[PDB]
Amino acid sequence: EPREEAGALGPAWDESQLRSYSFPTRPIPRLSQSDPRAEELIENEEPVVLTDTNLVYPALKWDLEYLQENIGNGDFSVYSASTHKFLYYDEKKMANFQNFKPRSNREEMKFHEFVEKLQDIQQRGGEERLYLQQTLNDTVGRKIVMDFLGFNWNWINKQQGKRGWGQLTSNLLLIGMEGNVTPAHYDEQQNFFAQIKGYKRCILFPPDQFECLYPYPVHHPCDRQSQVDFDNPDYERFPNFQNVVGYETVVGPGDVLYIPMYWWHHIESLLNGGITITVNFWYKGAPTPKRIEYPLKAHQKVAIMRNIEKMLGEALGNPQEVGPLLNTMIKGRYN
Amino acid sequence: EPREEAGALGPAWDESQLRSYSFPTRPIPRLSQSDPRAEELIENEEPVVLTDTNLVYPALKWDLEYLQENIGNGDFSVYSASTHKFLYYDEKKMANFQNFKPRSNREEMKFHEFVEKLQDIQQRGGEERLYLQQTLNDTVGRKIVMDFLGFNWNWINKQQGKRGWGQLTSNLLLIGMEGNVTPAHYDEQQNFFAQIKGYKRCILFPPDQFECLYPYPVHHPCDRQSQVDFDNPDYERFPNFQNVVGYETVVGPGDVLYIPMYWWHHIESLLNGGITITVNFWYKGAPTPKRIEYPLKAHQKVAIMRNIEKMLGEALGNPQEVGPLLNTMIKGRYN
Ligand SMILES: O=C(O)C(=O)c1cccc(O)c1
Ligand SMILES: O=C(O)C(=O)c1cccc(O)c1
Ligand SMILES: [Fe+2]
Ligand SMILES: [Fe+2]
Repeated sequence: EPREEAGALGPAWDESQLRSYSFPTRPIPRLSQSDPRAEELIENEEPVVLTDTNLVYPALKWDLEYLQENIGNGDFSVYSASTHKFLYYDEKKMANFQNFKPRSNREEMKFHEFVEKLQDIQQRGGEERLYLQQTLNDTVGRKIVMDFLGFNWNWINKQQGKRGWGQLTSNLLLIGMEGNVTPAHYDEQQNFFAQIKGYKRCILFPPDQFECLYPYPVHHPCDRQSQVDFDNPDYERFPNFQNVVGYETVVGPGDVLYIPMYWWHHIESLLNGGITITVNFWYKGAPTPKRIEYPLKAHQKVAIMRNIEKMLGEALGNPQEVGPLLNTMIKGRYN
Repeated sequence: EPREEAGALGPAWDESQLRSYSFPTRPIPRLSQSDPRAEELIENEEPVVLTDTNLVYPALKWDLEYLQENIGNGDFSVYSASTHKFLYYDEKKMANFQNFKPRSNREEMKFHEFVEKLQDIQQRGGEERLYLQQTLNDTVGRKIVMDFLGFNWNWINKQQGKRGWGQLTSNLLLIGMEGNVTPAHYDEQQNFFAQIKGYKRCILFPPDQFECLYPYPVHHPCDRQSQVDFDNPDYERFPNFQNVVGYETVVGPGDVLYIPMYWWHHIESLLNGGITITVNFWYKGAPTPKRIEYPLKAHQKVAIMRNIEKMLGEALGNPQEVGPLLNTMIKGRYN
C-alpha cells in the first residue's frame, strides 16, 4: 500500500516489485517513536516500524561511492547465489552432514572488488547475485567512525535499559542487490533493523507458527531456516504451511523495524529497486524470570525444543542418531 | 518342549496349556548354576534359567494351607480382573489422566479371605480372577521367617557382589490363579524370579525391541506396559509388532529365571495347571561407568527417552502438553 515521498517525487515503490506467495499477511503498524502504543508493542515483543528515531541519520548519505572512499581496505564477507534465494550455512556444523555441499558460499574481499563485481554483473544480465554482510568494527575509516558515532545511541541505550535486555552483541552492515531474498528464519536475539538505502520487504511470522514452517534440525547447518521453499511449497511434506499467516511491511530510508527474538523473518530487496543498504543491532534478551508463568510462551517451548535436540546430540555421541531416537520415542505413543 | 518329572510322574505340562500368539520365540537356555556359560549370560545381561541354585529350597513346601497357617494376620495386597489379563496402575499417576477409570483394582485383605475368595470362584466357573502380590517383611509368622532365613543367601549375595549391583530393593511373594497373564512390561531393576509352586510361562523380549512394543507414555499410569494386546494386536497402530521375536521358557519348582533390567516380560500361569507361587528378588543395577562407550546400549537409550519425557513434563508444567510438543518437534523435520 505504497508511501508517497516528500516533495511530490511520486510513489517510492509499486506492487509489481513484490514477489507473490501463497499465504495472506496483515500490515505491521508504522508508528512514531514517541507513541506509547509503539512502546507497548516492543515491551510485549511484537513487531513495530518506528518512522522517526533518527537511529542511523548520518548513514542516510551512504551509497557505494561514499562507502568505497571511506570504509578502508578491510576484508568484507560477501555471500553468493546463482538464484535470488540465499542459503546460509554454519560452517562448523559441516562436519556433521557428509552428504552435503555448499550452494551459497562466503567469499572474502576488499570493498572495491565487490563494487566491481556488482557492476560487472549488472552489465551482463546476471542472475548471479551477491550480499555483503559484515560486522562494523574499528578497522573502518575516519569518516565512517564519525557517522557511526552520530547514530542515536541515547534512544537505543534507553530501549536496552527499559526492556531489560543484555549487551549489544553485533552490528552488521548489509548491502544487497535488488531481487535478493533472505529466506524465513529466526534469530535468538532482539533486533532493530535500521534501513538506510533502498526498499526491503519484511514478512514476519510469530513464534507459535513453528509447526507451519518446519525448520531444519538443530545440528543441520541450516539450523533455524525454514525448509519450505516459498516459491514452490511442498504441501505433501509441509502440510501446515497452508495455515501460515504473516505480518508484513516495506521499510525504506529512516525506518527502523523491531524484529522480536524468535520471530520468523523473510527479507526481500524489492525487484528493480536498486542496491539496498541496512544496518542491524542485535541484543541478548532479558533473562528469564524467577517467577515462572504457566503455560509457557511459544518462544520458551521453542527454546526447550532446541535444548532437547542439542543434549540428545551429545548424549548419543552422534547427531545422526537423534532422528531415529526421536521417532521411536513418539510413534504409536504420542500419536 | 515339556520336562518329565523324576519318579516317572509323566510330563509336567503339555502345549495345550499354552496360549497362542502371533510371533515366533526361541528358548531361554536352562543351565546349571555351576556352568560358566550361565555366568557369562548373567554378566552380559541376557536371560538364563538356573535349574539347581536351591535359592528358595525351604519354600518348596509352601502351599495355601501351610501358608494360611503360618503367615500371620497381615494385610495382603490382592489385585483383580474380569479377564485373564491384568493391568497395573500407578495410583500416583492418576491425578494426570482425567479420562480414566481403574479396570484391575487393588483390594487389601487378610490371607484366609483370599483363600476363600479363591476357592469360592473355583466353585462358580468364574472368569473373575485374583493375583496376590505382596512384599515379604517382618509381620510374617515364625515358621515363614525360618523358611526365608534358609533361602540361599550365599549364592545370591555372591551374584550381587560379582555383578556390582546395588541393594536388594524388594522381595515379593506372588500367588496366581491358573490362566492369569501379566502382560508385557519392563522393570528398571535386575531380577531373579524364583519359582516355587506350579508352572509359569515367560516370554521375554530384549531392550532393542522397544519400537515393536509401544509402551504407554511415561506419565500414563500404565507406564512401562506394552499398549499392544497380545490376543488381538492392532497392526494399524502398532505396525512394528509384526517384527517382534521373543525368548521363552516354562519354569516350575526350583527353577530360577534371570530377567535382566529393561528386558520386556510377559508372564502367564499355565491353563488348567493350578495355583502358582513365585518369589522375586529385585536389585538396583550397577552404576554407569566413567568410561562411556559409543554407541550406547538399547537400555541406555531407553533410559534417556524416559528422562526426556519426565523433564518435559516438569518444564511444561503439565504432562498433557508433552505429546503436542514432541510431535511439533519431529514432523517434517525428523521424518
Ligand atoms: O536482521 C536479521 O535478522 C536479518 O536476517 C537480515 C537483515 C538485513 C538484511 C537481510 O537480508 C537479513
Ligand atoms: O518379576 C517381575 O518383574 C514380574 O513382573 C512378575 C513376577 C511373578 C509373577 C508375575 O505375574 C510377574
Ligand atoms: Fe535474521
Ligand atoms: Fe515385572
